[PDB]
Amino acid sequence: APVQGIINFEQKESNGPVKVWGSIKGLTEGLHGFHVHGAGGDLGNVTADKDGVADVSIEDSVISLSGDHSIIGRTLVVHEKAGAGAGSRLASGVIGIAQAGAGATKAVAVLKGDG
Repeated sequence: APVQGIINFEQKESNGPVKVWGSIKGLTEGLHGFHVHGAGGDLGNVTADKDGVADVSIEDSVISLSGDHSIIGRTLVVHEKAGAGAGSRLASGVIGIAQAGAGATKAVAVLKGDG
């Protein structure tokens, strides 16, 4: 699709905070809803510039890469429609494991839309 991105997740310790970073390209200029599908995975909004590129760099302590609240295998979603509220046009990708063990974990979501 036009909308593409790579988002990385990193966690040092079981309950420790999760670093989320990467970039999403092919977006319309403005704010885009950004979250893990389902409960307990709101990652706020990402801002796409005039080139349609949104650089992402956040830390969140609600999400995790281990335990029952683990986002591993869940779907990461960005709303292609700018601005808050609902939207059915999504770029998305499953959060996959990159590295794991002993305590530390890394994951990657490849975001792809349609167009």
